[PDB]
Amino acid sequence: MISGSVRFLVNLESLNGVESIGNLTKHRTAPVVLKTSTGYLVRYVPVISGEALAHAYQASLVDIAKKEGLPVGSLSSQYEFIKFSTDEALKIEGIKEPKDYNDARRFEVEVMLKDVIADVGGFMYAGGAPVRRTSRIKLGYMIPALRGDEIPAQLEAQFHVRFSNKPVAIFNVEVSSALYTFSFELDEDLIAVPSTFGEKVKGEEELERQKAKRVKSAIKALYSLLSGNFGGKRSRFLPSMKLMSLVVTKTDFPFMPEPAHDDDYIKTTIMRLGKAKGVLNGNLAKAYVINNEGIEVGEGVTVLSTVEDLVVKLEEE
Amino acid sequence: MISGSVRFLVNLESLNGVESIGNLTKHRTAPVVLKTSTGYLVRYVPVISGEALAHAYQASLVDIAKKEGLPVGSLSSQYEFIKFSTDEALKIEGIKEPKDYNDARRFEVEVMLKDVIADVGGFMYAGGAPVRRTSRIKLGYMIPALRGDEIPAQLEAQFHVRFSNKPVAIFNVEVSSALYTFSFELDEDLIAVPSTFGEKVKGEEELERQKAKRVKSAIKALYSLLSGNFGGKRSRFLPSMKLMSLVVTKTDFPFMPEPAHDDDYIKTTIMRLGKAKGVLNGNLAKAYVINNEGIEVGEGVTVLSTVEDLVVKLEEE
Amino acid sequence: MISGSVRFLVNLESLNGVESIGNLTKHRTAPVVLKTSTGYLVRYVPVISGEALAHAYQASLVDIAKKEGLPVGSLSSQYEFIKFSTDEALKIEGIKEPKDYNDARRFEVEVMLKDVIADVGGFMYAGGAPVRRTSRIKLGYMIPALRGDEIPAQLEAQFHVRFSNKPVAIFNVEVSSALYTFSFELDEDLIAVPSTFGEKVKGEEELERQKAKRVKSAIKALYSLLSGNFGGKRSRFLPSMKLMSLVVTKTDFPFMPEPAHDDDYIKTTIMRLGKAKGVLNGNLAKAYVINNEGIEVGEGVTVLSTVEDLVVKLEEE
RNA sequence: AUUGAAAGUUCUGUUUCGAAGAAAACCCGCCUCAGAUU
DNA sequence: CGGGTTTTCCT
Repeated sequence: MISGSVRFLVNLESLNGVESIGNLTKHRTAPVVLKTSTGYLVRYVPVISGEALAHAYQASLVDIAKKEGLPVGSLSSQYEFIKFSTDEALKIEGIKEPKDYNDARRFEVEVMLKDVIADVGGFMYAGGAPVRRTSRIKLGYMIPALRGDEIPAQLEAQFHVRFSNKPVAIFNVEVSSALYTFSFELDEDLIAVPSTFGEKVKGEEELERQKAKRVKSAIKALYSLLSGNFGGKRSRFLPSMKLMSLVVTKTDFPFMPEPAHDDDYIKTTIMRLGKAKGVLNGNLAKAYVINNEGIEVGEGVTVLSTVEDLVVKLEEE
Repeated sequence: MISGSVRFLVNLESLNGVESIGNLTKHRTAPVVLKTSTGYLVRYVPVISGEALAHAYQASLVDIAKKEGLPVGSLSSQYEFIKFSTDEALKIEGIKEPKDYNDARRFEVEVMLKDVIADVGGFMYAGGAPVRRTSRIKLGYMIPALRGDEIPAQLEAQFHVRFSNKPVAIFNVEVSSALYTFSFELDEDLIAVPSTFGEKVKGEEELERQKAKRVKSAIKALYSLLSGNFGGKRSRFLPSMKLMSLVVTKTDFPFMPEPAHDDDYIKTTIMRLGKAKGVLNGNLAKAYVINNEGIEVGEGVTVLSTVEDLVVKLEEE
Repeated sequence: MISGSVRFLVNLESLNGVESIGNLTKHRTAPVVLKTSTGYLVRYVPVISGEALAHAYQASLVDIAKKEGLPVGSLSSQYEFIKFSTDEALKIEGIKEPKDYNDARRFEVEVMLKDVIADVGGFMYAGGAPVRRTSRIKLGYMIPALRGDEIPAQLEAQFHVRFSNKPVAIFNVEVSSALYTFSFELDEDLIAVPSTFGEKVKGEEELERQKAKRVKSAIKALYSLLSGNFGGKRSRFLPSMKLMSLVVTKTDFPFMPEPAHDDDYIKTTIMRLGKAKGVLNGNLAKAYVINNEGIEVGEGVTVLSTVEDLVVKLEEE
């Protein structure tokens, strides 16, 4: 598994939208529970959903897969991740629906040999014999850091006009500025492995041949998420992003680093990693840290400089 | 016995679901009675059921048991905890049904020598001669703390879309933020001990040999629950969790610590533990405390740092 | 005598159940008559029966009696309180049935020297010469407080599923939250004393020797009820309990404190206790109060902190 | 002080044991607060 | 302006 926590600083941003009222376009907001010296309070803060990040990741994965020669589905070749949900998609791609429970494994292998996206990002088919496949990359909402007593975020509305020589043309757009945080998880030990229980079916040899390439592509795809190629309204509201802190852990057992809420979340996660490897009888535990804000790190930890170095190191091992 | 009270802080969460209405996925809610300065009131608040936690605990126990060589049932090798309820499971596993009341102990031992899950988590078989085994781990609903006059919890709905080039695609998801509390109990003095009354039956020597490993594995399995690996919808709604306060008590007599609703529940439970050991003629009483919010603790109390240290200490003693 | 009134606050609870309909398990409910400013009304409210409390008390008594060396019956050693009702129990234990009326005292003493449970909780034998022994501890149904115009209680239904890989598994459970109240009475002056009139029978000397230990054990057994170890479905629906108010009175004459329905029920019972001792020519009247909700108490009343102190004080006197 | 006067249908018992609403999905594609003044 | 929840279980 590869687990990570990342902290970003974003200014003058509008990357996720919600239903509009009047001539105003609104930014997504959510309630958060925060702890101050006086107790616990409830606040409303701008957020960014995780499905936009999932879409960006899967689009980059499609690009890399088509570049490197891996198979890509017909519908997903165009950036429409309906996958194989409805029967219309099955008809377009040309895959017979499963007949019974015993036939499920064949259908899963057939779908899994045509589109890498269905293999990595999971899918669901509903019918007489529904077939499920959980995603191999897990994301979450992007929240500003709940540090201290004051939330380091702000939201406002802005005024815009459309010029016309014959007036008979005014709209408002919400803009936010915050210090976002988020964490991610990716289990590369289950890529290119069937999930439905059953007997062996012809075609798994090709999967075993392509396993290494699929894992390499899946690990490569994370560069988009770690770089900042996500969100909408990028044509006229291009944001100003800057990485601040990053922790990545590679292990052989389940593990979850601390959220990027406290100023000291790198020392704690490394100590916890050592103790967890000791207690769970693991055999591999490595840590990589990127720091640009000069906070406490610890001892005996590899320190990197950019994200390309981290991607290369993750690929090599 | 091992009895514990734990306090968590969760933000932007959807971990337990219930039946859906329209295009809206709903979060579990329950009524709670709360005391304010003006009297008593009834409120509707999001909660998380205990059966999700039980499933997470049993899945982790399956993983550890397979890793350490302890026997695991065939159906329970797959993460499907029907245990030995119906006749189909008995036919699959290959165990003869009990004949009379006198044969109940043999059936319990045979079931108990094949699946550790049936041993630790209890089971039921209904028929001509019913057989019961109560669970050795007990859990409860996860509730936000009912401190003060305002409940520190909030629930809202969010708007999501599925993109398509040929419109002919909209759903809503309920998201919560709360300060959750829950308590648990695990009696390790009865693990690998038959429950049905009767005579001695061949095969108990193997259970006596495996008792130590079974107890060790059961104690290890709590790390998943104390870490935060439970609940659904984790692929796109990965939650942000953080521990705040934990009290764990090891005794030789029945005891129940205070619920984590009042800010002073560590001092009270320690005083009660001392007096209860005095009054019930016990011979062992230990307490461990993890504090990360700076609330009153007391004197002469072991203070830990993480949960791995607690797990190691519980294993060693 | 020892007479008490106790107020509890329970949330997300399912402790007593009744017949099931379909896939729904129901909670016991009863009608109550309540007085409001508009007159008198009838309502349906969840309750907890008294026999569950009696079972919990007797189980704790069995545990303590076995620990302290007092005799315990063969059938009651396993938690099955058939006592000595039917002839099969007599045959299993090995006690001859009474012959005539004059032999009743012999049978009562013989049964009373073998099981402390029969002595404290009473018993009944039906036959040619019926034998009765009234219980020495008296309990009642657990009702929520009937204060004001609104009953502080709520009941709802919850949805649960069982997972399976081959659909062919859905149930509902009723869950309640309320402010319960209950009162109890225990006359320790009749413990280890035969009740059937007759002549002296050999074996009463042993009862006189064991009277002190039997009284001590009977008083100690109240800790379970005052702590909260009762009810079913504790494996997955562990409740969140918290004491709020308790009044316990020790007297030499019959007396009954006020029910815990009004906010002022501690001052009233103390005034009534003083006047009743004045009028009935008593010689002992002590009161103990546990207060955690800041209601009116009075003057010249012993104030405790926990329940263990109360149990110790009851034992010492 | 009345077809009245005298009468406990009373004692003893858990509705218990076990079971993830779970898997898949961008609200997004275009728009100037602009012209005149010590 | 187009688009507004899909199955498989109900002791």
